[PDB]
Amino acid sequence: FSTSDQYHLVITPALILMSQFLEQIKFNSLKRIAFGAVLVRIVSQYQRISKRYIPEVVYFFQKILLTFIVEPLDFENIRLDSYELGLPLDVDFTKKRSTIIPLHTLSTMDTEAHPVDQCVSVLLNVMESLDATISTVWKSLPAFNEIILPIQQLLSAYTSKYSDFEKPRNILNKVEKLTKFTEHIPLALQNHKPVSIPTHAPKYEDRTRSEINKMKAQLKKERKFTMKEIRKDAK
Amino acid sequence: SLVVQEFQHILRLLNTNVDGNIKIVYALTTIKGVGRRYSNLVCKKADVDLHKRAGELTQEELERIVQIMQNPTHYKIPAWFLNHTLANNVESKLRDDLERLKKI
Amino acid sequence: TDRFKGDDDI
Amino acid sequence: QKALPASLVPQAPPVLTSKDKITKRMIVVLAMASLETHKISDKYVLLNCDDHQGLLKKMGRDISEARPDITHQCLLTLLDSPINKAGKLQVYIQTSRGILIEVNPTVRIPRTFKRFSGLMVQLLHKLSIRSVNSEEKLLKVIKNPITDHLPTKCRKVTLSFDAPVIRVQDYIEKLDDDESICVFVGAMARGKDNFADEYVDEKVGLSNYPLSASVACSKFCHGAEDAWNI
Amino acid sequence: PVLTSKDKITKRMIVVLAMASLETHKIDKYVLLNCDDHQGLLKKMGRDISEARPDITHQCLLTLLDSPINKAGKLQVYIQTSRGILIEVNPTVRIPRTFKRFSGLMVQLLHKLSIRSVNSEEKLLKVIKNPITDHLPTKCRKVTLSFDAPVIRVQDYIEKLDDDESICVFVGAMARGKDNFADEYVDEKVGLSNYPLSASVACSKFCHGAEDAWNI
Amino acid sequence: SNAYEPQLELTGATDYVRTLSFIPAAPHLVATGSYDGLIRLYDTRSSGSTPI
Amino acid sequence: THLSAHLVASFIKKLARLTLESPPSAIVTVIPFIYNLIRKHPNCMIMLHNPAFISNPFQTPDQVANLKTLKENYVDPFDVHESDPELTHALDSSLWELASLMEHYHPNVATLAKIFAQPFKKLSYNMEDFLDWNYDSLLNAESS
Repeated sequence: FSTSDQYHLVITPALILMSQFLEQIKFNSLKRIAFGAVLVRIVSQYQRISKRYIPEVVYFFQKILLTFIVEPLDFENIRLDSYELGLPLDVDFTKKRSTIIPLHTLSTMDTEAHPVDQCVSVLLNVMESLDATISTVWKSLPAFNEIILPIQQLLSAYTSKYSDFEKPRNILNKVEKLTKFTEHIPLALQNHKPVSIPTHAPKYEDRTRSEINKMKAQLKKERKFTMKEIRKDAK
Repeated sequence: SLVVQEFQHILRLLNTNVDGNIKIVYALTTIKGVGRRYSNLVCKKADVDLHKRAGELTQEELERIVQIMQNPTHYKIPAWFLNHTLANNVESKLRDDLERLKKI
Repeated sequence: TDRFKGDDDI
Repeated sequence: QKALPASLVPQAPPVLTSKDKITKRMIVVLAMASLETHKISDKYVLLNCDDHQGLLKKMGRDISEARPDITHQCLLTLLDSPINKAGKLQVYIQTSRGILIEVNPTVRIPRTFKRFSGLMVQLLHKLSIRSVNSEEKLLKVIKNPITDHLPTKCRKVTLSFDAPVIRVQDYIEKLDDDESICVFVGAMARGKDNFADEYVDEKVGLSNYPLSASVACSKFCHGAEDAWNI
Repeated sequence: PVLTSKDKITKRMIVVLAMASLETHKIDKYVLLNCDDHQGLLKKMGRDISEARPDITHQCLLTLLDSPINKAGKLQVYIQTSRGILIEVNPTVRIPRTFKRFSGLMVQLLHKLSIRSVNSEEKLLKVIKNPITDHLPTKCRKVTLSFDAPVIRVQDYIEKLDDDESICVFVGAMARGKDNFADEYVDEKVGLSNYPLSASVACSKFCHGAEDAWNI
Repeated sequence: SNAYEPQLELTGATDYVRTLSFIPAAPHLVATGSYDGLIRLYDTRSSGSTPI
Repeated sequence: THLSAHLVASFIKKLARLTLESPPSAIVTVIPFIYNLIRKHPNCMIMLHNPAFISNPFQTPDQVANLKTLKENYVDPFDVHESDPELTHALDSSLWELASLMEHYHPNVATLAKIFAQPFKKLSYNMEDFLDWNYDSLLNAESS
């Protein structure tokens, strides 16, 4: 269907339902992690065609970075679901690794057979979607800076943690140059067109009561006249 | 530095919007038909201050007063508070008599 | 409600 | 550093009329206007130059004179000038006979000339008209003198061709703070500009060119908004 | 010196009227389509009553032609009527101020396809054909008055005009209607006051600003 | 005697000024209790834009 | 009835960043609360929009250049990890988060943001009445 519209009879209920899905579910399994990842990919589709923004999605990005590199004092304010699943200094970061590789049911069934390569693949796929969504949404959005600030903190922390990837610092440079280009003017929204002076229209050019008035005036005229004539007769 | 007090705008009553910026007796007399003395009697039966504006008279008092006003028989309020062709014919007769007197 | 629209008629 | 007024929502300033005699405002008058009602038998008609020539000759005046179109476009352009949408001016018609017609800034003129003429004749007879609300009278009629009907502290200037050119923006911006402005504008088609002399303090020019009355009104009005930041 | 479309070099003003209601009819002689001169006729061809405002056109023309910059000689007037006809007005016309004479002159123009004075040295009202840039000068900046378009200040716009850059304005002669008409032609849209205007008052104020800049 | 123009406006406060008082001896000295603390002391015969 | 504009603006800006990271039910709850805050304490419309940053058509290019200098030298003065409500520079910063919520996706959310957009007419929203919207509830409402 046509998703770019503001409201669609069935697309928007799907959006709120899948937002529910993004939000309330607990994150204990890499199955659910990849489930959120593909949920993100499909919202990214919906918004490369519709061009809006999702606070739940940016929250989910934050949460996913934190659950991947949970392995703590930096952000104790996140309430993750899994502390056990963490990636030590064992990543190969070889470019020939697995891509986003959508093998949807296949990935869902083989997820419990979880290699660090699969963890890296889902991580990279998610943050590629994150890069694309950033470059299509947030630099346009005004609050871009404070929107991405937790993302910048996570990315810098993960750089310090690993400093062996490339695409993290790639996104770092992208967002840094973007915020350098931006200006972030203070708000001036409340400004209104003065209301003018009200205007109006002028006026210009009951039959029962009308005929009553005319006949009564006639009668009064006649009574005066007959007075005067009888009086002259008498004199 | 937390204090906390005990409103609303003009509220309708008996298909009549009761003003939100007037005293109790004033609003009662402004209600369609009622007057100053009947307003005082109703206010006294309801036992509410008369110089408190529409900011006062909280929902319970408002409902009790509304019931009392809607049921004067159940409130025993004083009963002092409740509540052409001939011209044409005359003209024709005038025509006849005047014609006689001014012609003959 | 009225802006550069003349008047109505009868 | 400095807060804003408790409200800032848009709210229209109240209409200005002859009862208020304090706030600085703009007073435009159309003078010497050719406007009167005659009878033909069975009905009354306003004079117009183009259409009533046998009886215009019978009365003896000039076709070139008795033209109220000039009044119509002048009145329309003042009433729909931006300054009124800012709500700061009102107008006074000085009839050729001597009547004063004070035009409230809440009216909407009928734009076609026949409708306008109907309004003028009805006004000349009944002396007033009411609106859709009909709660306040729109077109009022008042006595000599205009000075008795003007804001207390004002100026007395008539826009005459012979008078030296002065830039309206300049002169208005030099005008003092509570100094309201009246301008006596000769609507009459062609002739002398020596009628309001006893009222006025000076004659003023805005160009080395002659002007149409409505255009002169537009120019002066324009300078007024430019001074008053609208 | 009198300006014309043949000279496309000097800096100047061009004023364009949009979809002006200039329609003719015959009853047994001709007549203008006046929304108030007749209503059953309007409903007879079924077209809307509230489109015929030859008055509106008339006072727009009166104000513009009587503006000082006119006989100061710095502009030309073009009108693209509702029926798709371009009307050229030179700076040398004493238009009759009367609307009835205006209507008669307009109908005889519509049926003569040209106006020449009794002097007859050169035409007066030129009935010519679309497009419009065929008669715009070379370096013309095209701007339409749009009510929702941001407000601008006429002087500052004139100084930001180039030295030889002529300037062309597009004003809608129609009371009701959206400003889509000359988007193909216009370079850009501007607003003039925060309260929406008359076409008459808009063109008047704009030309006064033009005179203010060009030291008239 | 003058109902219209503020005989003397007085600024330099911070936020929600809600107290002031005068000094008995000095008929020119006014203290204001702003609502951010930081009591201000003003002398009227000067410009007054800032507190003393 | 004894709340510093700074105190209220502190609550405001922290709610603003939270709305930046908020679910929808929290949003539809919070923005009426922001309305009532600003309606009672009228001052915080400063941080809603500083008016001095408006481009006045009638002021000199010198003033325009001063505006340019102000804009290039401007920096957000708010602080977050500081929890002191009466020292946090809250009243001094803009609601870019609320601008983004203006460009929310959901329709009712967009409308209730356009109420922040438009001029103030009414004063009360009954947050106790605009509360009871959960995911399932708004699902049933959409179905209706």
